[PDB]
Amino acid sequence: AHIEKQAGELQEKLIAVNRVSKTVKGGRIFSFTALTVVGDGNGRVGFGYGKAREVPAAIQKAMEKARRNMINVALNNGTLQHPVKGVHTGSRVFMQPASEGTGIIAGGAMRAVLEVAGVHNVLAKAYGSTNPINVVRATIDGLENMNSPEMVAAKRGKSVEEILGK
Amino acid sequence: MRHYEIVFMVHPDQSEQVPGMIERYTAAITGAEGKIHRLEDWGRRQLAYPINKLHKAHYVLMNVEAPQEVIDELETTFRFNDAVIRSMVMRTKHAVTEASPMVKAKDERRERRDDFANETADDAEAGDSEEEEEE
Amino acid sequence: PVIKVRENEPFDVALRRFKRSCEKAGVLAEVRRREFYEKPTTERKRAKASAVKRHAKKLARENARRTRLY
Amino acid sequence: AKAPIRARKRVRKQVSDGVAHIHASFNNTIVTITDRQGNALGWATAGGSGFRGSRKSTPFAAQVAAERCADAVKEYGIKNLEVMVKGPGPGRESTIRALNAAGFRITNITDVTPIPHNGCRPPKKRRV
Amino acid sequence: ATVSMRDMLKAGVHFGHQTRYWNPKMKPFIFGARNKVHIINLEKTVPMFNEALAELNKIASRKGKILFVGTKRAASEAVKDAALSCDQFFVNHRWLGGMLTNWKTVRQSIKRLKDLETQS
Amino acid sequence: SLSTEATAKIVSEFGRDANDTGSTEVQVALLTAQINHLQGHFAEHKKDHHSRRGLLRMVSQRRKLLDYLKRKDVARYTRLIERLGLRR
Amino acid sequence: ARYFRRRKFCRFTAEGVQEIDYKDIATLKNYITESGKIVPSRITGTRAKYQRQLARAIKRARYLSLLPYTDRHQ
RNA sequence: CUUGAGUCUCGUAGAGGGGGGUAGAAUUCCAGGUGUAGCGGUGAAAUGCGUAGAGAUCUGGAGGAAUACCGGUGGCGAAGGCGGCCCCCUGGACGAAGACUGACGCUCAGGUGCGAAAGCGUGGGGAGCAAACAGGAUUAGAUACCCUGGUAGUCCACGCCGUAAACGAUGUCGACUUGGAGGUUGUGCCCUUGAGGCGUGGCUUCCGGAGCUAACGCGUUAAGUCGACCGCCUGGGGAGUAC
RNA sequence: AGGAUAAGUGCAUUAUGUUUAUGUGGUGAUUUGCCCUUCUGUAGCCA
Repeated sequence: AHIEKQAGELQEKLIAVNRVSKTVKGGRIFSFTALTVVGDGNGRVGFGYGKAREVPAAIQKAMEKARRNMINVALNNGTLQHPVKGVHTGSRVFMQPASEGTGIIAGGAMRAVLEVAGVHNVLAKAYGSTNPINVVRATIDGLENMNSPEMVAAKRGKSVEEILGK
Repeated sequence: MRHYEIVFMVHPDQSEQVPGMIERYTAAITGAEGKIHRLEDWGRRQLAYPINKLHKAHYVLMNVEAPQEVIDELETTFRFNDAVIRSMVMRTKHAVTEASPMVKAKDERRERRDDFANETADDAEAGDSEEEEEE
Repeated sequence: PVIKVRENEPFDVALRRFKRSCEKAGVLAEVRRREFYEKPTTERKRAKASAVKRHAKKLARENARRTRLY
Repeated sequence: AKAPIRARKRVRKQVSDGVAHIHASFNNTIVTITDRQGNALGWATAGGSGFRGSRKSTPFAAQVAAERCADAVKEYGIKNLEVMVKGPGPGRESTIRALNAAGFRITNITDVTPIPHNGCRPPKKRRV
Repeated sequence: ATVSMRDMLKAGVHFGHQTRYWNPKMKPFIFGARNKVHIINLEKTVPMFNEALAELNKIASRKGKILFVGTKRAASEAVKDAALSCDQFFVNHRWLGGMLTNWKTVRQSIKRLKDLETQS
Repeated sequence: SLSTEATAKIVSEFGRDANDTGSTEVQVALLTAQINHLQGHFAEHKKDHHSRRGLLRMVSQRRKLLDYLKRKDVARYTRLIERLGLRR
Repeated sequence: ARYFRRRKFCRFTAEGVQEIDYKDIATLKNYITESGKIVPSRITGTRAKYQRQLARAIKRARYLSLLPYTDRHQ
């Protein structure tokens, strides 16, 4: 269904896992939940929360929901250089234009999420729901173009077709 | 300038009053910047309900044009008139004081739905054989 | 209700299943309750509104066959 | 089914003809047969026939009221009939069915329903 | 390659049958109603159709096999006429939307059909 | 509403005497003339508020066009406001 | 050949037939059932024009004793 | 200057306001005539009414709010607001040609002005319905439920802080952005001749694309892209009350 | 209703019905992640 960036070989960064219930006679819930962010170890889009009858299916649901069945805004190369704010399904991440590479600091499990996402180069504060199941959206709302490549000639990139169109 | 297609009906015993009232309305219209487009008297007619008893009344369609000033003077007279049992008068927005698809239905009313009396000699004086007389 | 003219010289019926002028057709939708001035316009006047569902019913029969959900 | 009434067979005003009136409500029907120039020749009701509740307005309760009056008015000796119906209350045909079993020819169902030109504001009673 | 333009006109001259209502997002290729029936612009569709029929030609040397999808209780006979081969595959009446990603199941039911078809 | 014959007095007397209705001096004179028809009505009962909303439009605008007129030609301005007894 | 614009007797079936009027019993009566009374717009199949005006014209008429307003005359 | 706005006659729709006019029907009532026992109420019922002749019904009068139906996703107003229909006065909108001025614009602290309803000061009106109050009926009780009587009220006119769930639960107006169609209306072109098609506006509404939302949903009358300026908010309970 | 020619035809408690008494508070077996297949399930392409 939903198409994503390039990768070669994938890392199943499971950041969190949980269990749901509402057990009763006839129709019931008894499954497990799992949360994974999928990437290549530098920068890729993809985030999936899924659930199933047991722990093996729970994780396979989650890895499918990252890679398909999910709306994302795209990335190019494993680095950011279009730092801007945004909103996707209430979740707000703000990034002011500053240095690339160095300055990276974010608490709890989030510094590890940012390394597979490609936006550990430029980053600033989060607002809206502050839970690690929904704020991993960094490379989506915090990137409002479909490519943000590492050559600074990116701002001449669309220009070279526009003045040839003149 | 404004058009008021005024139609009214009058009680039988009172129908004598109408030939005079219309001729006082025509001289105030033609005397001050309006027109009588057609002035049709319809004769005596069968009601669909007896008003003030008796199941017949006598109908007149005046087909008036008059300015805002003039129509204001005819209408305060007509509204406090006593011979009229009831009236309905229409607006300048798509008014039809000239030619209608009630041409057949008027002839019918005089022809077939009338009652022949002394009040009804007066019905022919009401819009065709006009004499100045009453209010 | 029976309405003033509907059958050719009555028999043992009165044929009230058949004809009506306009005898309450905008003014009554709820019984055992007080009347209002502005409310009737959306509360009581649903005659057009109930025609949308009669149209849908002649529509949904064909579509159930094409889907073969019949 | 019935309660006391006039006779089927004797003589009173000897009129030969009448008009009948059915006053139909949500709870009762009043059926009163009258003279054709305007004077009552007999009456019944569905409650005076031994019905109560919602059942007092059903078509079979409207029937037995109508067959009750229709018996009585033969002492005044009707032979032909015309009918008025006046209400939105149930079984406006079942009362006619009884008048024709009393031997009458039914001559128009002339609607003169008692509905006003809106009239008065109706009882608060219930909440919907 | 005027040959694509003949077929578009030859097909297009049924002038519609449906009411004067149309999909807003198709508006460019739609000519004005004649008495409450929709009429496509016939000339404005003839430049599109020639671009399409050359692109289909280029993939013929890439081609594996073709799959006619969108079949339903009125469109099937029109797909029957299109295929003229088993180099190109179709169904007659209905189609179950999606096969491409749950191929795992789909190949497992093809093996159940042909085993039990040979026993029968 | 404004008669044709009240409009004809106003056109002849103020602005240019061939069908000028749009110039600021004459536009004032028209609005004034509909105020006068409205003040004839308000000698009846005094719940005539759905027309008063409309009076307030006509007054305010008339007053805007007099602010424009005193920024321009001073003869037109002192004549107009004094000859029609405006700003009350 | 010929045309007519914003006037009577052409478009629809005719624009001089139930324009706005009420003084004729017959234009109203094409649209009145045998009990002497107005029926729904589905029944009457009046042009859109003819109905927004027929809503005023049937009341005008009833009130001028052209139609029997009431149930003792229906 | 018009590219923004403002204006004149012509043409078109409507329950906008204020004051005039006007028809008919139930309940209610009186009278005369006829005629006999229940009527009413309800899921069943008693309370109530009635043998002093009730109920129903014929004829005629009465009296006052209301005005069914066409009536509808309709239409009008400044939001709330406005319902028989018309006139008289008059506001506001909606089209279109001739002609006219030329930023006279936008927003709006302050501000004056303005009521859905009841409340309400004084006046008119009170037929029906109805808070209370009475009494039934309901029931682990019955102030709630459901009923009957029944008074103020409801109903009008002007007036008082305009109160609120004062509405698109959505500030104003204005520019810009794929449309399609219903209801319904000015008007250009067609055998106006199919509530019809095409040219071009109009309000009012369904549907849905780019976009916007947490979700429903919105989407050319935005909840899109925006623009200026104003109003207002910064967790709950307590409190929209206190001071 | 001009006309009842039972014409002008399109529905029937005018569909939106529902007194039917009530019973304190919190907690709970598909698991320590001390987590089976990611496998063309992404423009390259893999368990």
